[PDB]
Amino acid sequence: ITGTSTVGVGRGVLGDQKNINTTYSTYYYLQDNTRGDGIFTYDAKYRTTLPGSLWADADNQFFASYDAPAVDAHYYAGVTYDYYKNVHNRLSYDGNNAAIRSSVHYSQGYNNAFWNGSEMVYGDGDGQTFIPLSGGIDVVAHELTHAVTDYTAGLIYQNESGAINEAISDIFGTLVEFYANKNPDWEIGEDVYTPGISGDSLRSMSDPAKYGDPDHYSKRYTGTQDNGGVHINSGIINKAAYLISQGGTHYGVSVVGIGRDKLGKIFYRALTQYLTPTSNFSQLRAAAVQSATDLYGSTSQEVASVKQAFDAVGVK
Ligand SMILES: [Ca+2]
Ligand SMILES: [Ca+2]
Ligand SMILES: [Ca+2]
Ligand SMILES: [Ca+2]
Ligand SMILES: [Zn+2]
Repeated sequence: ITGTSTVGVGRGVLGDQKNINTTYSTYYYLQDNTRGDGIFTYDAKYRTTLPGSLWADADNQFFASYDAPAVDAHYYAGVTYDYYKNVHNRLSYDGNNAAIRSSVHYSQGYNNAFWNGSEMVYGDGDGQTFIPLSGGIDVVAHELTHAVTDYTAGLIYQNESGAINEAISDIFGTLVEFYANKNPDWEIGEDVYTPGISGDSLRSMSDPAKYGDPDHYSKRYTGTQDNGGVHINSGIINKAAYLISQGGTHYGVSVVGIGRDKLGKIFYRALTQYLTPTSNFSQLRAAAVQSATDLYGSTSQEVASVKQAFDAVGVK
């Protein structure tokens, strides 16, 4: 929309109050002109026709419960944009400020959120398994990171390359949650998953086996479901990333942690300079080792901890 930039106020999915960048032109729209070529949030109105209509509001205050998922999709897309810009100098997902579009209220009782090749899509959940999925900052950042991966490595969405794809999104989703300091942890989707149960999540990076995923290459899923286990075998890489950052002893192999900032830098370089569409876990190890070598030198602790962490999860 052509109009005047302004700032509105609203409440997110979890009842927190936040300010959001909006655009005024008769109505107030969820259009943030301050980032790149814009952040645009649409209402799918409980259907599956996308994108639906650009969110319009009459008084620039977004406190209705119907508004909450849009507040958070809009706001958290902005925080994710800021993370990539400020920490990795990457301007939007294509590296040239492409506009970021999201649609909320997609379908009815839809327990998922996804990047569809051109935009983010968020279900409202069924109220028991999930609450509106844009309330999870890691969920939002996980899905927008698929857009980054599509424009850089192009990891295909199946088997080991698909599991790397998934793990990269869980890694950057987590790092965005730490960057915003929004009650951070190494779990995925705990803020919106099962509202009646405390302390669980969809996946854990510090201990993937807590929810049934493998934490070692010998335990990998080798069947055909979930596109060859893209959301299951990502646990092996997630555990490795957790060890690189936090350190630990896993199956008797001790890893000295190098922190989240170095983890983000090493995986960001591997993703954008050495991974290809069909990379497997073994190639990811080489990419991460070379990336750390590039950045810190071949005899550094950082390279040592990358190799130790892949050793600990059985990936050579
Ligand atoms: Ca209003
Ligand atoms: Ca958290
Ligand atoms: Ca989390
Ligand atoms: Ca829960
Ligand atoms: Zn994903």
